[PDB]
Amino acid sequence: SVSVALHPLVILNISDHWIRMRSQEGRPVQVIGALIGKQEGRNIEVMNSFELLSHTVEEKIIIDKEYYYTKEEQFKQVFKELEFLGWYTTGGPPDPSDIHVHKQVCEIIESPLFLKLNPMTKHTDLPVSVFESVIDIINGEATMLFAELTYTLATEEAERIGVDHVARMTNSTVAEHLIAQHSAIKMLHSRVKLILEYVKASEAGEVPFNHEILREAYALCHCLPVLSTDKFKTDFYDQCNDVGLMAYLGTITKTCNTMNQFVNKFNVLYDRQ
Amino acid sequence: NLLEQFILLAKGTSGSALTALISQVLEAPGVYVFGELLELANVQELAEGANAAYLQLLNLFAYGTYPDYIANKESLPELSTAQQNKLKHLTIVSLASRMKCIPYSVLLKDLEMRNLRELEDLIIEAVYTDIIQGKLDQRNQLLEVDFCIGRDIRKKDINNIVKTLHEWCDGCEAVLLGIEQQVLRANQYKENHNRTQQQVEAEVTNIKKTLKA
Amino acid sequence: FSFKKLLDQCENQELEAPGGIATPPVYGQLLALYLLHNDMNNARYLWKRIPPAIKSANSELGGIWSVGQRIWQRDFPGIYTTINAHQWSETVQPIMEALRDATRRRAFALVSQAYTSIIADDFAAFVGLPVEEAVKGILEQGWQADSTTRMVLPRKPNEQQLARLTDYVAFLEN
Amino acid sequence: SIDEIYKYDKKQQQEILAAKPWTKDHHYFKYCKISALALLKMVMHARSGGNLEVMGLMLGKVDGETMIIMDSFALPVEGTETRVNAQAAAYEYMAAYIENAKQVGRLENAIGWYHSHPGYGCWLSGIDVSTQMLNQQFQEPFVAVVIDPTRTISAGKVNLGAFRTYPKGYKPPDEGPSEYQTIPLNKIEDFGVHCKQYYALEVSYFKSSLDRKLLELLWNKYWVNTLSSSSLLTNADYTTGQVFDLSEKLEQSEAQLGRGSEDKLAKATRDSCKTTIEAIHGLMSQVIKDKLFNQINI
Ligand SMILES: [Zn+2]
Repeated sequence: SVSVALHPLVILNISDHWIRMRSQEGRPVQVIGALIGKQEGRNIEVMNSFELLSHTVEEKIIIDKEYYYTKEEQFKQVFKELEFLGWYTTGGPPDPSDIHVHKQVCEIIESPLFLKLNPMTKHTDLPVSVFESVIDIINGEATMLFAELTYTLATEEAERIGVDHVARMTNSTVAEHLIAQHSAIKMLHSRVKLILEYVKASEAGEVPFNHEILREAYALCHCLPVLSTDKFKTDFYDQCNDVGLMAYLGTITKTCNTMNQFVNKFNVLYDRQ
Repeated sequence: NLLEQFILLAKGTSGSALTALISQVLEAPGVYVFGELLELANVQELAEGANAAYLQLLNLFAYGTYPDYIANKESLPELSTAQQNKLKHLTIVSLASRMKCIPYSVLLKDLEMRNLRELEDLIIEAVYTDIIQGKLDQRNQLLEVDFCIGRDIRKKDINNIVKTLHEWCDGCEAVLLGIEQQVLRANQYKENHNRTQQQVEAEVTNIKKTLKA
Repeated sequence: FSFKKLLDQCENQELEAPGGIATPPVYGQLLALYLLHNDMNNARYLWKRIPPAIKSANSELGGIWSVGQRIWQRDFPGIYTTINAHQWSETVQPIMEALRDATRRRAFALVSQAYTSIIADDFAAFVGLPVEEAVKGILEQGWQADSTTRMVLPRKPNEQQLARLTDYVAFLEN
Repeated sequence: SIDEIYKYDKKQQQEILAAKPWTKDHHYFKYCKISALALLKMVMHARSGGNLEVMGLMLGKVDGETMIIMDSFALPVEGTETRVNAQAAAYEYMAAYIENAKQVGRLENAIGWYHSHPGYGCWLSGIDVSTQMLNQQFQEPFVAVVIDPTRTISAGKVNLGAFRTYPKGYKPPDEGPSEYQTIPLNKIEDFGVHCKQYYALEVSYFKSSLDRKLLELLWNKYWVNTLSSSSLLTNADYTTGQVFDLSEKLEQSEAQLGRGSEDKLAKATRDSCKTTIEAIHGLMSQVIKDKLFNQINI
């Protein structure tokens, strides 16, 4: 059980790989690639991901270890602090072919991860799923299977700006800033209102009484206000006063410029040369 | 989920078997919310008879505190060390639900601990149970809680939930309205300034044209 | 509240005037109101421009200026021993009582803010009351005191945030 | 279909390359399209470079009057803004990476080069202009891309510019828009000297159908980071540098006023306005966050 942090760059890489292969081959085909990231204690984070070269004989898939090693040297040349983490594929639920390829990959690292992306999906949530290998004994026979992990989307400023720009692709400045904040606050409002409705509907009586959801709603309601402490208030007011002083200096500079223009015009008009 | 198994195996039991099962589930590690067991019609019917003490104990463990147990020690049946530890953990959770920076004095008073080492060991155990996430500050005599689980709720508590969620929704709507108004004001100001500058330039051009002729 | 409006009314009545000279009751009310509000410069100039005939006709202006001089010298025992020397009939009594209360409050605040160890006799002189009850009543207010040395230890006591920022940005960007 | 642009036509590319129409004209290439993945990789690499500079290569194609970019790959250089290209390490790396990508399915060819100008705008300096001139003289087409990973974070919008130079001795006929760009004092002479030898193409971004679906699915979980950004803390050294540069420019403007290019006070005022507006935006974001979260006292 290790906490996993995902990066939208990995998902974009996988989707572009699949789209490119489908367009090149005329018909959809599954792709196999590798992941790259950093592990700190029990926190695994993925950052980038390249593609691996594979062949099929009979009904089995084999990965070119020579190509993998050349790519490993190439990526270590650039990303010095990054390391191998696992492999990724496109499809549905795991298959015996996936178990075979995982067994093949396990000869390289100790416990590689496994990422699965589903291009053809009908659900509402992201089709990305993360698995790890677990070896068990069932009915006196040794078999290694998959265990699903829970992943969180990692935070990065440049990544956030790039992803938002790509998703949006669209006459002031306050305008734009406030519009972005508005979109996010709108999402929050929607979600909190749907939760309040469920809670009110459950209280009046319209849906079966659920205890876990109501307890979690109580816990959520007990989390407000967030950080009402004196040290936080002092830090917040420090920031506010700093920005206020910067705005004061900027206003003074602008007024000095306007004053200079007025003085120039007055000197030109009311002087006899 | 041990509570699901305890509910499943509690269908046919009653009386002494029910009380023994209640004691076992209260002593069982890991389970910290007892809502469905209290919701059981059989358990709620246990009130009539001479075993209402066990129902009162279950109610105390669902919604209760160590000072409540101390005040009602005589009526309730005796509890073992594991049950007392669970009640202390639930007291810590109840305090952290309403206060996010708990002083040491109130914790010591509530849990009836004598030295700081016992209280800090208890808080460390509660943290390790993954039912409360926080840090201990010795210099200021504080415990700072980042996360605490939601304890059991009554039927009349949900009014507070709906009130708080209504307040949050109203705040979000007010913020959205303010953002819209500010955007409109900024755009209007920019367009007004541009129009005024253009008008002044046009007047200057007209004056120059009529003067140069 | 009840004194600011009276001060404004007296000021306007003096300004209009039947030829510059106002009635002596209005002069006394205005002087005592200036003393109450700690407008020492205004009171000093008001006394200077009072005609000598009005000064000689009414003797209460002399006592009022005695109170004013005691306030000007910042001599609290003088203020307290000069306030309780004369009286009138409802014209200046409530405002002089308010002045006494204001002087008491100001002395308390000054002693609290500009002292860490004050002899009990000096504190009693500053406040105005004699020593015994003042030392009795400081403790109920939280001020430490100790006998055989009489050294009292005084103790020292919105949705428009976005609008202003938007205004600043709109001005800077123009 | 939208994925049609992702189809690589070897015959059409060969025909276009062998029937070069950009020779007769000079401003032939006027539109520059970039895929979503290429833009994201460029931005993340420029950001992870830090304060130093990083440079890579770009793989794409051409469709008539426009230049399409599909992929981008970094090359090591140890970065650190070395003198120029490489101790031959990058010289081997480019060919090695292209050959390795050829046998996987990345069958497109190089179209330009990108690099970062962290904190001092998006333009081509003298050495950049010479490099692009040399590249276009022999291998055609080729486009330069300049990124500003620091101004991107500061302003909330990507600072990406695609440029192409002019042949030696060619004098372009006026037509200079020359929108204002803030540039520090130590890098203003190069920008002034080398400014008419290149022109900026109009840049647009595109993405595939699966990419659009995945992004619209990802927003449902990515909306948190917008509300938990706190951009006023991540960019403080940049603001300090901007204030230092602005103070130096103000000193120069005062010296010009005392003495006897034109009206440096206006440029200093514009720089101060930009910096202050960015700071106030960063503050009002936190004010909104406080109003949303800290006041909803249960
Ligand atoms: Zn450069």
